[PDB]
Amino acid sequence: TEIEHLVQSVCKSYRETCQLRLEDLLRQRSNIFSREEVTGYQRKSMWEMWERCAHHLTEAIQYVVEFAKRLSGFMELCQNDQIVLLKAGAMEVVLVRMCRAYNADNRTVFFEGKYGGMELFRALGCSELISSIFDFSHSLSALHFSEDEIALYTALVLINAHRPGLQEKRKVEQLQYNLELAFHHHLHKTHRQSILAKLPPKGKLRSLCSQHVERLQIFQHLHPIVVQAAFPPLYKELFS
Ligand SMILES: O=C(O)c1ccc(-c2nn(C(=O)c3c(Cl)cccc3C(F)(F)F)c3ccccc23)cc1
Ligand SMILES: CC(C)CCC[C@](C)(O)[C@H]1CC[C@H]2[C@@H]3CC=C4C[C@@H](O)CC[C@]4(C)[C@H]3CC[C@@]21C
Repeated sequence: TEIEHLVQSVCKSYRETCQLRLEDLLRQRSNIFSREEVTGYQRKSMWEMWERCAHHLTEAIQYVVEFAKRLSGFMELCQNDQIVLLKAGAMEVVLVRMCRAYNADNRTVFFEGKYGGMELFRALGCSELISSIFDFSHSLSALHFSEDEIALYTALVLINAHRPGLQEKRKVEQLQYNLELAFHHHLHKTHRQSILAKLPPKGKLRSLCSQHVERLQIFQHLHPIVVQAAFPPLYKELFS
């Protein structure tokens, strides 16, 4: 029963920190940016679009930081390992969470109140990277992740004892094994083990995420935003 409590605890932590409600996102799908509104975004300076997207991305990260802080055992890890896992994993989770806000039928994402395609972001001059991010969401879309599946999967994205730099590797392994059992137990209970063979290769998410964060650090270097840090040790690593 300790595992069934873990399943419930992870799904609750996700429910409290998912940022956008799935029902709102599904019902808002017919609300799509017009030709004119899309041109309004394309005409904004790179630096204004950077400011908008940087702040949306930091805020999304902060919801993932909160999600992690409510996973059982995460806070009992030493602070160095908290940073290690979140630095490597929190943006991976944001990229996974994107698929809920992404409509595969027209290849649009929910952005500032409406759905728009990737050409909304033309002014940023990162079409290849942004296209990669949209492609990743598109492939995740085919799984039709339930809310509980995405809760358990993104927990496992964070709690990964293979991250370089961990000090108490055994403690992370214990949490990881419990979450893996929780995930696999729940998939069996719901007759959804078929998604296992369809999850993305682990190297794919890490590769895409490194390219994403790389571009973000280049913008941040040219045009630094600042936010009130949720997790200052983690913040002061990437922004300072
Ligand atoms: O509130 C905080 O404590 C906090 C808030 C955000 C992060 C965090 N930002 N980030 C970025 O890539 C980022 C973003 Cl999203 C926007 C602008 C600039 C950046 C950059 F400078 F780091 F490149 C991350 C990547 C991976 C993991 C955690 C984070 C960390 C901590
Ligand atoms: C600086 C550039 C790399 C900007 C990247 C452009 C993207 C890929 O075009 C970004 C811009 C804003 C991002 C979104 C900001 C916030 C959210 C809410 C979160 O719950 C899911 C991800 C989601 C929906 C993000 C998905 C990726 C987006 C939609």
